Amino acid sequence: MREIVHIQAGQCGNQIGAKFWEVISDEHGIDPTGTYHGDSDLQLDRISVYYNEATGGKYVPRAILVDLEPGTMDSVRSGPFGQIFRPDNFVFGQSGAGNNWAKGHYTEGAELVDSVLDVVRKEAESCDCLQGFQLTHSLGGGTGSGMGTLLISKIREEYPDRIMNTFSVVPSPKVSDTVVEPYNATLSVHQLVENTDETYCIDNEALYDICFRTLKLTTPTYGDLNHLVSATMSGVTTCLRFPGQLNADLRKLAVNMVPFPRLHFFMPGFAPLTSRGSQQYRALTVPELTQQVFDAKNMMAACDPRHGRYLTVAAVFRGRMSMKEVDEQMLNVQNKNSSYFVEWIPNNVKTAVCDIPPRGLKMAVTFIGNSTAIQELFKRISEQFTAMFRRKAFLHWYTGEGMDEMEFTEAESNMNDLVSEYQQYQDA
Amino acid sequence: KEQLFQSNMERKELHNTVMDLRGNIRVFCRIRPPLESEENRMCCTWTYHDESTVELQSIDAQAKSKMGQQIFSFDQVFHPLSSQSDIFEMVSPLIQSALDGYNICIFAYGQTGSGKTYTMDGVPESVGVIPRTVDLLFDSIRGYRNLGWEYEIKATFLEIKNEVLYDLLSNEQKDMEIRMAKNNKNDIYVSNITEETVLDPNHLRHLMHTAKMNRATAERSSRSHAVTKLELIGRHAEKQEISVGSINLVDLAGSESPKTSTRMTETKNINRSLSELTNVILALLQKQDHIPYRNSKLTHLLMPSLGGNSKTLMFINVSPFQDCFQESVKSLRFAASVNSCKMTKAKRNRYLNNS
Amino acid sequence: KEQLFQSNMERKELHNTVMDLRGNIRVFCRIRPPLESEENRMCCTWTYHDESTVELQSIDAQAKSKMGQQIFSFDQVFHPLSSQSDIFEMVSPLIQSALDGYNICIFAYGQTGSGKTYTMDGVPESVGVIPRTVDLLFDSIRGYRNLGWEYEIKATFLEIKNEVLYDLLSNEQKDMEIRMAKNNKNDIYVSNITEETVLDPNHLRHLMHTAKMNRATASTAGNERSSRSHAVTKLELIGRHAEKQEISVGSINLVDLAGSESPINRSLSELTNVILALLQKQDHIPYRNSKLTHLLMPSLGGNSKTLMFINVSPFQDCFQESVKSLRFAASVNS
Amino acid sequence: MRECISIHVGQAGVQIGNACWELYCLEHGIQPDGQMPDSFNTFFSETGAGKHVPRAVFVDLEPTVIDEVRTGTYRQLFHPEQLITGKEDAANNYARGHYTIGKEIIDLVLDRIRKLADQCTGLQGFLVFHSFGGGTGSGFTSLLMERLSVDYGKKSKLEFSIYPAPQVSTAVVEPYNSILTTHTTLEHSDCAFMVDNEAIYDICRRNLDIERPTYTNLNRLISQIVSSITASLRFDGALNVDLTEFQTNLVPYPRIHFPLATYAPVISAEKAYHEQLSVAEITNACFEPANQMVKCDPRHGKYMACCLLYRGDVVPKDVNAAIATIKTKRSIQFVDWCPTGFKVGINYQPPTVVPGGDLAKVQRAVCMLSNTTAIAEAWARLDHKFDLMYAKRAFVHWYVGEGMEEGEFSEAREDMAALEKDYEEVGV
Ligand SMILES: Nc1nc2c(ncn2[C@@H]2O[C@H](COP(=O)(O)OP(=O)(O)OP(=O)(O)O)[C@@H](O)[C@H]2O)c(=O)[nH]1
Ligand SMILES: Nc1nc2c(ncn2[C@@H]2O[C@H](COP(=O)(O)OP(=O)(O)O)[C@@H](O)[C@H]2O)c(=O)[nH]1
Ligand SMILES: Nc1ncnc2c1ncn2[C@@H]1O[C@H](COP(=O)(O)OP(=O)(O)O)[C@@H](O)[C@H]1O
Ligand SMILES: Nc1ncnc2c1ncn2[C@@H]1O[C@H](COP(=O)(O)OP(=O)(O)O)[C@@H](O)[C@H]1O
Ligand code: ALF
Ligand SMILES: [Mg+2]
Ligand SMILES: [Mg+2]
Repeated sequence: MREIVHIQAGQCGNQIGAKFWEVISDEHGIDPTGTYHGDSDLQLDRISVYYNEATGGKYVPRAILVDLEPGTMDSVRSGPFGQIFRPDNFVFGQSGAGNNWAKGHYTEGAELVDSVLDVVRKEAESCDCLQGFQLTHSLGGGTGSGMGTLLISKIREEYPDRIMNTFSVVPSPKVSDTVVEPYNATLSVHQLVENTDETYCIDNEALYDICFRTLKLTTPTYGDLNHLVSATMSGVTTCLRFPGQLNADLRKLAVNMVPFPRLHFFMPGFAPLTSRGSQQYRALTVPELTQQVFDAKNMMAACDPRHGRYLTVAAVFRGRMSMKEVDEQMLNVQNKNSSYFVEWIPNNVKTAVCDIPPRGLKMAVTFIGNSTAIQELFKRISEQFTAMFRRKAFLHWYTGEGMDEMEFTEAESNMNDLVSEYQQYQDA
Repeated sequence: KEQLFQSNMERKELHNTVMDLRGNIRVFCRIRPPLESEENRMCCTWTYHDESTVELQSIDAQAKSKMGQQIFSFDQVFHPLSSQSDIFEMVSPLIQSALDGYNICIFAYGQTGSGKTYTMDGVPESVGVIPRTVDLLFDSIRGYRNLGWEYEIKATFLEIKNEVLYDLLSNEQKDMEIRMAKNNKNDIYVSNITEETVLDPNHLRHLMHTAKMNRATAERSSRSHAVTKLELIGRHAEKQEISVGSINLVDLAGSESPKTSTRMTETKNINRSLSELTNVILALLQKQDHIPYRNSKLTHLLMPSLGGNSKTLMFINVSPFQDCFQESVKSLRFAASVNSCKMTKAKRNRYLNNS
Repeated sequence: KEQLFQSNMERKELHNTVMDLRGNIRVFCRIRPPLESEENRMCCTWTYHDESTVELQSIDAQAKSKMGQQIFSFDQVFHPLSSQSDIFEMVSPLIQSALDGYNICIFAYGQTGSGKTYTMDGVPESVGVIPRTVDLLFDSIRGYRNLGWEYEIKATFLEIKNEVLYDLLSNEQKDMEIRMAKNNKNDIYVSNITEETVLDPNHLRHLMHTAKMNRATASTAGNERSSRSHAVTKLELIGRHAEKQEISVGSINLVDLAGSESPINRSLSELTNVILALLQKQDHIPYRNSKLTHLLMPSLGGNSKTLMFINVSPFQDCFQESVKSLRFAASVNS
Repeated sequence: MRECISIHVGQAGVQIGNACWELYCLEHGIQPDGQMPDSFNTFFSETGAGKHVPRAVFVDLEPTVIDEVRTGTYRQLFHPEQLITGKEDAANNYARGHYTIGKEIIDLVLDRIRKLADQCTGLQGFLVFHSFGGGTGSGFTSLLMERLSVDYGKKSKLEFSIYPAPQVSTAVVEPYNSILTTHTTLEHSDCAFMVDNEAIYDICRRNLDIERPTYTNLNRLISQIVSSITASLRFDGALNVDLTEFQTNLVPYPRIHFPLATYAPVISAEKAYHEQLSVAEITNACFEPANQMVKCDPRHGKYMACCLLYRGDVVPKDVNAAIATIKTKRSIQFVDWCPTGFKVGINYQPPTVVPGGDLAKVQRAVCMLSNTTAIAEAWARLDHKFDLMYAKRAFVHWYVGEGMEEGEFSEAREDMAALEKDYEEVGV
């Protein structure tokens, strides 16, 4: 039943996936053990797209956990909702790519690839129908980036039909955490845009500020950030996994949001961003929600829409809402943000109301916009690239592992091409 | 009468010279002799206004009401009674230019049963463009050996299918990638290609025979793209000069619509090729600043042929029957649009080895 | 007969269209072979890249590495082995265009002794552009006679030295002014000039001999008058077809430019600026800033075809001016 | 027994059919089981047991809607044989529903419908419910309509689709689906009815006076429309006119076959007391330019046909007087050779509103199937939208990659242009 396969890569990838499966289990009333104990039969019924039933109500999440450092999966085992997985899935190495993409693609990853590929394709054949692949990963480290690239290459070479969907965590413009993360991201996204069809730009400082001010948080732990990502991803597919008055799926988001093959990089968005106790200073309702969802204050990247145009938007409106008000609101935001809006492509909106709301929250929406503002992010990434490239800054680590600058030059050329496409369609 | 014959021969040679030196692509519309089975099934009417203009009136009732005088003037139009020599006569100067040190690409646009393999391969009966081109190339090679030019021929065979590159020469499954050379950004090569050095025309004939046997082993021929790259290097010891040229023999897949008798993925790749080619040629006609050359493998492989320093040929193989009149007229429209196209000026490359 | 020349008329109309689409303005370079009196002259290292590109190199290794790149591309390159027929092969289409009613400019550019006079006038042993042009023009008129067309040739000889025009067909010195034509503001005419009617090649040969004799050339006799004067030969074509009218008028401007070497350059610099502005599609062209450019109003328009030859001496002492001439040519090719 | 059948495809089709069949079971006193605790024999096959199975088949490529109707109250109403279900939606592609996945269930549904036809004694026609801009509602329906015309041709293929709205556009690729299905529907449709969304919004706003209606109300109005359409078959009236006369009565020309619906009274329960419900006043109300279901100005298009359907204790004398008075109106316009186009479907079977619905119990109700040149402008604007989207060949890769070509795109466009030429030449 149009099932979906779930992939893990990097520490960030594994953690965000962990909280994501906790969120989904909350959605469908699933105990940490694996036995169903919710009251809504409807969730349990359609649970096959995620939780493949094994025996007696114990549902194994369709999860593949890939890493080269056993610590992350050790934490998952120790952590709750880790034992719920079928332990055969924890397919990991021992050495570690050491935040080195070449190591993540030709060293230990290059041998763990088959030992994870067997399990993933056995799970795929165990499922009835398949839709795509969600590489829940990060571009921060080299591991979850290099092996992720190799794995998507393999999946594309074996499955041409499916619609993969990587939730890449784009490096922060300012709060840089890795000395050579620009090289890692550039090399990864080269092969991605070579094969992939949907990525995302999530900035750690973006969520840091969002929780600092919008959420009134003082300790932006990675718990908060990866909780937001989980809610976002969950909303991406609640259309498929749940009934609705006007239902959508991954296919809709795949074939509507891409006017062109390459131009397939995305920006998510979610509402409502209520703070801890802000239920009084405003009254919760869908108009104020739609107002506070499209602003640059409630984006996900550092790519300010004040320098880009929303090529397409795919608001989902998970919950119960009125089409009339959202039509009026999109018309009005078209009127006001026309400057930051593709004049060449009109009537760009994808209201796909899905009936079921999230737990304990009456109204919800997931913004998905193809803002022509990522090119600034790619320009800063390529500038970091060339600045580190004039002196080949700490290039010995990559070159020593049988790798040549030809690929770096090509990846930089292709990112310049991506910036050219973004600007060429933003101005035109 | 001898002066009249000399004037006629020189006029024909000058016409060949101007039409080959003509910029961009020498769009040629060839109508093969109609098959008797399809003739009695259904056929339409065609009239040749001249040797380079064709008009498929088809004198229909509804099709005529939609499409009447379909007269398109090209560089050369071939009658159904035209022989193989009639189509190799103007390709001979093309091969001369290729051996001069120019990159050359040859295309054959047509549907199933058009006669594309009759153009290049030539069908088991008679010969095609490929063997006569090889013979002319070797004759010019010996002539330039008498002129002191030592030339080497390098052959690489590639087949493009459903985004997966297949080596026609090697049956082993290999991951093929096409990349620009390190020496120059314009020339683009393919990695891990089965590349051999031609020793004699007999070896080339045997290689062609085994390649075509694999191709037949690989109705896929009706709807598959194969790319032949013949790279030539000519060294002159006395002059210490190297002349480099390439020949690109490319047979496009069937241009027929999906209809009913067609599989999904092959149709999809055919659509990729045709749609991307149409988009890039219309952008070139629109003098667009950027041509999205890196969307499909077909245009990216032939960057020198399409966006570099090369001269390209169009062979418009069209079935003259009415049952395929829509596709025939659409192909004629594409041929007219690409005849209106322009290409970068041809540049001869001379490499002096003084250093 | 009638169909033959009708097809010829269509072919020449299409040839004019082709020439207009190509760009009309074409630059060629010709190198004079060394003579018997210059065998002890230091030459230059001429590396022939193609038939459209050539690079000149100084023998002196001290300056060879201090000049960088000296490569220049043209439309066609003529080596010393090239005969006058090869040069004239690129002029006959322009002669046809003149027959068709278009204005043609033929220019020879270079330093003193480069061969501009040899390129244009030539020698009795090997005739230049002018005699071959005259012969082809008369043969074309004989052909046009078959289609009612009546062509009459009006030749005017004048010389420009110091922004003052002198008539070479008469010793009666007068004051001549270049004024706009009566029936065309764009077309130009010069008063008081002797406009003879050409009947046969012998008549025009006598006219050009008389003009040369009255010119009092001193290019090598003091390097005062001929070496710093422009020899402008103008051939007017008046095509007249009977029973149909629709007449056509063309002009052939054979100009032998003065020396481009450093010391009048007043006309040459203005001609260079005008040519560059035409290549740049400039809205306003400084035509009236020099007598030579003022005379060539109708022959430097959009439909007019301009031809230039860059003659360079293959000698080391002529390197400093050859590089300037090739830089002028590169200002055209790029 | 003038027995006819209906098919329902796509979310619009299935929900509209659900409404239609709930209303029929209510008007006939039919329980959800399928018995009445003759007239209804035209749509309900009577089993050996005390059960009347509807002569309808719900088919969709996506199992969600058919699944929900199986979970609806009317599973026992439907014989589970008819509920033909696919696996994945048509991804909003005419290409899919007409070339890729259709050729795999069309045989099954054709066997189903031929089984029903051989079950039927006297076959009348077909009632297909679907969308126009929806993927399956264009592809799959064009495939079925041509296939049935091949099968019968003589039967009354009554297409009852949804015309996409001018301003509000839920999907993004509607121009493609519309132009393609019309390219493949015009040559084989007896007559296709047209319904718009903005008009139903305006009606429920200013006439029903409801601020927040769901699709259930839109479908309720559609259901009342079809019930009034078919009451002549289902019941005896003073003048009964059936579907067979409709082909000749409505269209003046073979190809001009796109009438638009209109219902009256459209007032809520409050105005029932404020109105004494005369036949003349509703006769005027159905003709007013803000009461039609299609966003056009009927004052700006010459009418070619106005089929008026009535129900309840209505005498033809006052109806004749009222239509004569409306004929004397100045704003109303007609063509020359049809100066007497007023054919009435008077009937003396009162309509009944569903319990818990919106409309009140009205002694009389009238529906008019207006067909006028006013919809030519709507056709022109949709063709313009398609032409501008196709100008830059945006999105076209999907359709070409599921069995489509631009040649017949332009052929369909010129077919639309010829349709407009026919419209203007009928207008004069
Ligand atoms: N009036 C009304 N319209 C609906 C309803 N459901 C869907 N639609 C319309 O259907 C259009 C899209 O076509 P769908 O029926 O939803 O999709 P489909 O025909 O199944 O094919 P897909 O586009 O692949 O899902 C939308 O613009 C909706 O407005 C409904 O319940 N009532
Ligand atoms: N959303 C989210 N991102 C994280 C979290 N922890 C780390 N990150 C980001 O993800 C990247 C992780 O690098 P990673 O690929 O896992 O390192 P590697 O596996 O050793 O190669 C870092 O650059 C962080 O920016 C988290 O808990 N949530
Ligand atoms: N000039 C010609 N003379 C004889 N037969 C021809 C000619 N052109 C095409 N044909 C026939 O058309 C058929 C097409 O076969 P082939 O060329 O392999 O496929 P395609 O035309 O699709 O490339 C051949 O079997 C050949 O007999
Ligand atoms: N190819 C040649 N062979 C022999 N003599 C030549 C050749 N070219 C020029 N001359 C000599 O040069 C003289 C012509 O001078 P020239 O160089 O044409 O003057 P200018 O410098 O004005 O062009 C003639 O007297 C002739 O003897
Ligand atoms: F039939 Al042929 F290619 F078109 F093999
Ligand atoms: Mg073939
Ligand atoms: Mg002299």
